[PDB]
Amino acid sequence: EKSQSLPFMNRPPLLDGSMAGDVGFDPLGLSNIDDVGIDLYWLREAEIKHCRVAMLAVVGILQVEIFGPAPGCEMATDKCQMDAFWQIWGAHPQYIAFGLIMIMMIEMISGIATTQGRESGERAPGDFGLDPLGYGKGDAAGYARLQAQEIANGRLAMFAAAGEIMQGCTTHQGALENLMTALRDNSF
Amino acid sequence: KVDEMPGATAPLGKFDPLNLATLGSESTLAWFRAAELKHSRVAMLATTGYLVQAAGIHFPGMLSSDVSFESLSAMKPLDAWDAVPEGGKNQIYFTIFLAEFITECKGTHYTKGGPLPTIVFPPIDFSTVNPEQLKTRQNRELNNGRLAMIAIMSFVAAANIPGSVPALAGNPMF
Amino acid sequence: MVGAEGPEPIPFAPSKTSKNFDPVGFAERSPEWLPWYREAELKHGRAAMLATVGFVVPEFIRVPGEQFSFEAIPKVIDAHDALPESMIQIFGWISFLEACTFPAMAGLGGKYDRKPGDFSFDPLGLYPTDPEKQKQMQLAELKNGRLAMIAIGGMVTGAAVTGHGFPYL
Amino acid sequence: SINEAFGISIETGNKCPPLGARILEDAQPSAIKWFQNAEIKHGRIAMVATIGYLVQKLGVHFPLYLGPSGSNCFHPESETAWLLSSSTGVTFSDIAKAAPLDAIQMVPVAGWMQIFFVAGWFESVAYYRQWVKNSPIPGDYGYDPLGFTKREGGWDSEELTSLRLKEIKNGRLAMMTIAAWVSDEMIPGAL
Amino acid sequence: LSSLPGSTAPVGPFDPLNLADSGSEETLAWFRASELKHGRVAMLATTGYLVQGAGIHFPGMLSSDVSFESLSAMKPLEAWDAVPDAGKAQILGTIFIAEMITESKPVHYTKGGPMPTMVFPAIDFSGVDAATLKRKQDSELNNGRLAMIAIMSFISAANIPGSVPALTNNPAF
Amino acid sequence: MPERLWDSMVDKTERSKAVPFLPRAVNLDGSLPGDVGFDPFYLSSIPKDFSGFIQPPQWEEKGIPTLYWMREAELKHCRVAMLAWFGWLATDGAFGVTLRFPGEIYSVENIPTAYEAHNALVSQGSMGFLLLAVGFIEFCTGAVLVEVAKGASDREAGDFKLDPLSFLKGKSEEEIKRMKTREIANGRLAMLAFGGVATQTALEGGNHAFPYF
Ligand code: CLA
Ligand code: CLA
Ligand code: CLA
Ligand code: CLA
Ligand code: CLA
Ligand code: CLA
Ligand code: CLA
Ligand code: KC1
Repeated sequence: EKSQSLPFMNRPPLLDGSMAGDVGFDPLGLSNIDDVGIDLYWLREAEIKHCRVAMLAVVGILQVEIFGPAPGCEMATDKCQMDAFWQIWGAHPQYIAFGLIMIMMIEMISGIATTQGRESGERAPGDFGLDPLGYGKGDAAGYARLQAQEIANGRLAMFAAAGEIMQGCTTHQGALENLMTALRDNSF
Repeated sequence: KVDEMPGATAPLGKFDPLNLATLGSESTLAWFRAAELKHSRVAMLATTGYLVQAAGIHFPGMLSSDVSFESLSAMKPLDAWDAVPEGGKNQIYFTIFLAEFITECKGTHYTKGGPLPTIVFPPIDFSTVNPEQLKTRQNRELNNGRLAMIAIMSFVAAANIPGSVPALAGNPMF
Repeated sequence: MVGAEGPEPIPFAPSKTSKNFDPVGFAERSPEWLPWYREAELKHGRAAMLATVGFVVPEFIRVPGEQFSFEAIPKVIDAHDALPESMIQIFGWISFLEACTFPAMAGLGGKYDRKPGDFSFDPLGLYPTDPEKQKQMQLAELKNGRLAMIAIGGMVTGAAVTGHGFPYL
Repeated sequence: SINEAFGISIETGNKCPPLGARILEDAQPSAIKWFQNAEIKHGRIAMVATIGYLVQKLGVHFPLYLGPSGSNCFHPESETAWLLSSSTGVTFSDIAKAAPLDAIQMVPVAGWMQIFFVAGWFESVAYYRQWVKNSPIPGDYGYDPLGFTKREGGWDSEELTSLRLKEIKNGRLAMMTIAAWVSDEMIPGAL
Repeated sequence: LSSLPGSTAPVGPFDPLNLADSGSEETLAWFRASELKHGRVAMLATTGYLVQGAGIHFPGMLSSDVSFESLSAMKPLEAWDAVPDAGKAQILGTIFIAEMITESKPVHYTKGGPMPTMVFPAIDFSGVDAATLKRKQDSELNNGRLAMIAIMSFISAANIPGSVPALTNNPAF
Repeated sequence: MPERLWDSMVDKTERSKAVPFLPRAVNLDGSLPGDVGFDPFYLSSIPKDFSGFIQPPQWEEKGIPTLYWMREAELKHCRVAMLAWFGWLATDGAFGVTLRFPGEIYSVENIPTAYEAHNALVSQGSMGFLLLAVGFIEFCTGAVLVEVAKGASDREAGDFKLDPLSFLKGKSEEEIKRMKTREIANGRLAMLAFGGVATQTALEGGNHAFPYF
């Protein structure tokens, strides 16, 4: 049986289309890793966390570069968010350190939930029970569509958040005016 | 196939002293009949187009914005082609090309078991469906075209070498 | 095997005949080197035959380039040292042709059935079909090839001592 | 085997001349196939070489126009000079002015590279259809635009063996002819 | 083949190089849709050069600083250059949605499905009398075949003068 | 004095078809499309597993045939050089239009010939992005050679399933082999053709522009 994404390659044996974004795209065989505290559960939890962090980072850039910083943080004034971080750190550094320790407690608890959820079987990877509106209660076909839409928007936002870091740390302008610069440079 | 085709007349029955009909295949003879007929139809328009341009009759009144029809009626018709504008000769060479491109690409080519080239535009072709009357008519197209092939070679042997024909070369047009 | 007939007497040695001519005796001292010796004799023979034509033809006609002219190089004997960029391209493409014969040189014994000197090279088909004059066709290549091995030493030193044209003085 | 090949005929008494026979008694059937092919091909260029000399010793350069002032065989001068090479400036009228042997020296180096490339294509089709596809007819290069070779078929018919012998012989005439016509361009030896 | 639309009276089916059998049936179906899209683009391109080359232009302002007065003053092939960069971004964006929608039909035209139909406004054209749609598909392709020669002649006349004899002293070229 | 490796490399019964005085290599069978028996240095008969360059032999016991590795490398050399010789000439205006990207980094006033385009865009940064984009495809397509070396895959060499216009959908095996031979033959010519253009412009005689002589 061949991979859908790479039809010249065989299907990776631990990927069977059960997870949401599974089209058999593992050419390096990384889903077969089972040694240094890392397996398919750990990589799926890492993918989903990289999905959700990058999804929030993209709209977190596009909120400030369109509507400005939040009130109490009007000292930013820079569209480059890699530089606007250091103006908030320059004036109100305690709230960033408030969030970074609040993340530190959340992430250390999530690291226990990952390794206890792997040893047992009562936790899907990336699952925290955070469904307060309750989309997962009915229409399992429509709930698997939301599981696939999270992965599809999250895999796209991974490139976008990594790009906005890198083309913010190299052009020092901001994402949306990097976009206008590219539009006038490559117009035909 | 040379027995079953037109061109056989009463003075010379099947005139082929070099036996070039049976030299190749039937596609070689079908190329030869398509080349005798195409040389016939060009030379028939050539013999007519030399005589009605040596008679002085012409179209009114201006061929181009700079070149009149009457300025080409004064010179000989073999030198009138040198004074046709380059944009006009390109118009002629395009419609001749587009007729030769169509007749060799209309289906079931003449070198195969197909018909000889017909009228490109407009496509009617005026042919009699009676095979006893049509066979004589295309026997008439060939030897009228055979005589016109000798005739236009006599018109260029009178316009290049002075003399070479008794009933011409005394005429300021031929 | 094919080169040992005669009568062809040895000059400056009036008693010896060239039939089975081997005074040092390489055939009995080392018979396993004999297919290597025939391959080496033919390669010495075929290179010396083109060297003889190549030493007398640029005396009269030259290739139309103007660094090969008579005004550029009148003598053939200094053309090797005067056209260095012309020699590397001869040396480079022979080096390619010689490198494709190393697996044939590595199997010159009883490895595979290639006769020494046989490169399967007969595009014009001039090798005869009957076998008894194939041997004299092989003998003609050896006798003309041995002669050009002698002659190219006489041609070069005949032109190095006496700078002159073709025959010599 | 050479004295029972195709190209022998009545004009040497139905046997091949002995010095030309002497090179090919003890030779392979590929040897007589090679020399038959090189005879026809040398006859093939030499036949084109005559008409290429007849329009060069005359002034029948481009453009061709059988009327007067049209650079035909009767009146060989032109009025248009159709510009063989625009970047050089040379026309077809300049070629017909100098000489038969000066004509090839006005053609630019890129002009011969267009000719030698499609001749290089053609000699590759000629080698494939004759030697790789080992055709039993010497010189049969698969080129028959009008389909003469579909005659009976095939090659074992009177019309093609007569045409094969007429081709070699008219190439045999033109081989000495261009050698004699370029002789008078080189040296007075019209004996 | 002849049962396909584009085969017509003078040369039908016209394929001297036998390009229809160079691939499979899905290759020919890609060749048909590409001929149909090259035709529709060039018919808009031949007319867009003929209309803007005369002086027919919209009244008013194209943008805040570019009117239609200045773009009609130029020959059309460089009139695209003075269109604003937000103007080509609007044009290329709707073509991107148009190319994405006609590709994402449930059966691909390479696999026998429908060729690109209208996106906005999305008039249905299914049951429009297959005999009349057969003749009108031939006139779509034949007018496409002629306009592709026409726009290639207009660009060739605009840069190499005298390439076409009918457009030598034309001031739009 | 040991048994010579010469015997395991050559056929010793058959001759090479392209070089008739040499014996045929053991792996050259005439099954591959461009096969005319041409291997005078016997590089198809090298007993090394060359997929060790991608995943080492110490990782697990695997082995790819040398002819499979060489054809996969020949086809990649063919397809790169066909695009590269075309890409060198199209950005130099050899086909009339000097094809450039709409950006002014790639304009002819910034980069005059394709000879100067490598060093100008390593410094700018376009070549570094190409090495990321190519290296992503090479990590995702080069791992099938490990799958072939383990005996798990029946993939032919250079045989991704990339026929987007489906020229070989319903075709027979001798016309697929003809089409695979035309890829190999045009690829082998374009490899020598790229060798011509990259070297003739690199001489101190010059002519960085077309026709590069
Ligand atoms: C040049 C064009 C041309 C062509 C292609 C043909 C072809 C044919 N003719 Mg026609 N013919 C022609 C001109 C031509 N003819 C002219 C001008 C005359 C009047 C003299 C005739 C009188 C004639 C008669 C009475 C008959 C034919 C017949 C035929 C058919 C017999 C097969 C054959 O032998 O082919 C010929 C092969 C060719 C390659 C064409 C000949 C071209 C030669 C080889 C070039 C050299 C000629 C040479 C320069 C002399 C010309 C001098 C010039 C200055 C006047 C064939 C279809 C026969 C027929 O139709 O049977 C049903 C038949 O009975 N022809
Ligand atoms: C990757 C995510 C991310 C990061 C690192 C930042 C970082 C920043 N934002 Mg941005 N922002 C984000 C997403 C993000 N934002 C999103 C999703 C939006 C809405 C679209 C915004 C809208 C926004 C506005 C309007 C402004 C900022 C501003 C800022 C800067 C100061 C704010 C601060 O330090 O709060 C301190 C941190 C906290 C108060 C708490 C953080 C959240 C905690 C950790 C809960 C997280 C829960 C998690 C999301 C889900 C549950 C996890 C687990 C149970 C599974 C800082 C650099 C301000 C600025 O200065 O711009 C220059 C500003 O005006 N942000
Ligand atoms: C053999 C081919 C031929 C060629 C190359 C020429 C070339 C020329 N002709 Mg001539 N001409 C010809 C034959 C030819 N003619 C024939 C057959 C006739 C009788 C109709 C004429 C009657 C004619 C007149 C009255 C005039 C010219 C003129 C000219 C000159 C320029 C204008 C033009 O091309 O219109 C020429 C028009 C044609 C060639 C149309 C014939 C071709 C058609 C499209 C195909 C068949 C149509 C149809 C069946 C009816 C006519 C055929 C038949 C009844 C004769 C140019 C030198 C002009 C000139 O300057 O004279 C000195 C001019 O005033 N021609
Ligand atoms: C160079 C072109 C060429 C070639 C390859 C051949 C080849 C052949 N001819 Mg042909 N032949 C030729 C030209 C050629 N001939 C010419 C110009 C004539 C006079 C019309 C003939 C007349 C002729 C007849 C009557 C016969 C042949 C036959 C043959 C075949 C038997 C071998 C032989 O007799 O020739 C041997 C070929 C050579 C010796 C090639 C070398 C050519 C010269 C000697 C090289 C040296 C040239 C020198 C440096 C300078 C030029 C001087 C020169 C112009 C005098 C062979 C296929 C016989 C046949 O067809 O049997 C089937 C036969 O009966 N030939
Ligand atoms: C975008 C270009 C394009 C494409 C993809 C097609 C495709 C097709 N044509 Mg169409 N055609 C075109 C342009 C095109 N055509 C133009 C401009 C004309 C007017 C000359 C025609 C006239 C025409 C006719 C009369 C017929 C077709 C037919 C066909 C079908 C033939 C089967 C085939 O496989 O050919 C594949 C074709 C290609 C792959 C074309 C690609 C371009 C080639 C490879 C190079 C061309 C360069 C060219 C020499 C430059 C000239 C410049 C130009 C301005 C003159 C196929 C769907 C037949 C049909 O519709 O049957 C259903 C049919 O009867 N065509
Ligand atoms: C004088 C000429 C004239 C013509 C030819 C028409 C013809 C038409 N009008 Mg009428 N109309 C006229 C005068 C005319 N009208 C006048 C003078 C007024 C002002 C009083 C109107 C006001 C009017 C209204 C309010 C409506 C029409 C509609 C129609 C269409 C009815 C048939 C149909 O549904 O086809 C199918 C429709 C078409 C072929 C038109 C295609 C339109 C394209 C796709 C663009 C759509 C743009 C639109 C604003 C999009 C809005 C939604 C979008 C934002 C999501 C028909 C095309 C109706 C219509 O089009 O509904 C479907 C309609 O609702 N007309
Ligand atoms: C071997 C192939 C090859 C390579 C290495 C290059 C290299 C280059 N090109 Mg050229 N080019 C090529 C072929 C190639 N070209 C071809 C075939 C064309 C069409 C004729 C072009 C058309 C072209 C233009 C118009 C221009 C260049 C330019 C350049 C330079 C910068 C491009 C860049 O960095 O943007 C990055 C490029 C991309 C991101 C494109 C996507 C590349 C993909 C990811 C490569 C792999 C996909 C491959 C095609 C198929 C994968 C097969 C696999 C799945 C098995 C660079 C030297 C520019 C220049 O500076 O000229 C002086 C320029 O203006 N190229
Ligand atoms: C039906 C479409 C059509 C139009 C609209 C049209 C128009 C003009 N043609 Mg005509 N024409 C054909 C058709 C058409 N022509 C066809 C099918 C043929 C081949 C049978 C043909 C032959 C010639 C020749 C020999 C000459 C020629 C000319 C002109 C010129 C008038 C003077 C001018 O304004 O320049 C105008 C614009 C003369 C010329 O172009 O001189 C440079 C000229 O010498 N044409």
